[PDB]
Amino acid sequence: MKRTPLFEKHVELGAKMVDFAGWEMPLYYTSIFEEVMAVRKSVGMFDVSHMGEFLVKGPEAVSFIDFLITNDFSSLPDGKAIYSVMCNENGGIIDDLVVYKVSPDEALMVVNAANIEKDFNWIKSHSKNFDVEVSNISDTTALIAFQGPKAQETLQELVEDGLEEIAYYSFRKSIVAGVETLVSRTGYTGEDGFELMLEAKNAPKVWDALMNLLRKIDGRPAGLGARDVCRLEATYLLYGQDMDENTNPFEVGLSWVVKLNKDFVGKEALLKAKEKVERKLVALELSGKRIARKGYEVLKNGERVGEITSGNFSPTLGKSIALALVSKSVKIGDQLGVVFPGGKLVEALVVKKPFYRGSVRR
Ligand SMILES: Nc1nc2c(c(=O)[nH]1)N[C@@H](CNc1ccc(C(=O)N[C@@H](CCC(=O)O)C(=O)O)cc1)CN2
Repeated sequence: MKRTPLFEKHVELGAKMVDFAGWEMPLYYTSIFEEVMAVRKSVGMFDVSHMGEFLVKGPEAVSFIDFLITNDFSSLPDGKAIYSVMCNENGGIIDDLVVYKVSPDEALMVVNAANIEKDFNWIKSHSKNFDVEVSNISDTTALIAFQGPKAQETLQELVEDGLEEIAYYSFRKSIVAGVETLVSRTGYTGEDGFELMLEAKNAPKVWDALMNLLRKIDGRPAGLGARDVCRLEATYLLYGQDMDENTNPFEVGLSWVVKLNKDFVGKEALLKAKEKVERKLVALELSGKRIARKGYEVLKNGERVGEITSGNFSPTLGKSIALALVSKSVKIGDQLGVVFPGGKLVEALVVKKPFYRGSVRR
């Protein structure tokens, strides 16, 4: 498996490893529940260096990104980031990501681990008519997510500039524990928090410095297990599970990141699509302690209406929760059925999204 520059720290911390997207990563250190609670109560530090970072440099950096992503990057001002999706010619979703508008001549794209290759190949094969140079800097870049309601007050004493001045989905180059670091007020938890992008070689010392602070305010380093529970609770999508090239943004509740008034790949296909939105992604709350897995059929009074995309147990709500891609006719309040292995039916209630929202801003 692949190992991030923090692998050794995770091993010395006694974490249980799991194979995620080809990477040897920590599922949890102590326990998934405990780590989710650190995120929900104080702060949870995540090693997310398995994700990829692409660099776009050149006079037409803005318009290139604007051509590739569904969201409006052309209007973003320096130091602003934007969550978006990338579609193919048919409106299918290649990946979801975050792009940073450093300046008119430079942007940073951060994508999902399992899609680094596919994304980079797709991005590079579309640079031809743009005055830009695209490069993958993943191999030497690390990324750390410091999430939690106490994240800011805790991280601050190691950062040279005022964190308070960084607005939600905004970033700024700064020094953290003595090293050049891009600090953005972003996250995948639904709580307030930050993401620290830095040179892989400096990851160990930044992580060690931060760990010293965590023990002091009762925080915890957190694994992918907690990362998955927190994002599902926050109701953020997971590419490959809740969406893929066989779903368009409209079917998975991401219409808001699609601006049809500008030009981009998949635009024409999306115009037609939005006129016929037949599927939707709904939030379910199941009876029992069993966890639904992707692919389980979802029924309504005996008739199939879709399938599970993501499942997990929410300690915050104390319920088995899940996301499901179902027919347009499914409504909030419906009593559905999830078929578990062996035809075992499990009741589920369609509830309003998102399941939970913490201290995350804006
Ligand atoms: N760097 C960064 N980049 C990433 C991820 C990350 O983990 N951090 N993970 C993948 C993308 N997944 C998401 C999904 C949702 C959000 C998110 O934050 N959503 C808010 C956005 C609000 C807004 O833009 O105003 C919401 O309410 O829907 C962030 C990353 C790929 N790139």
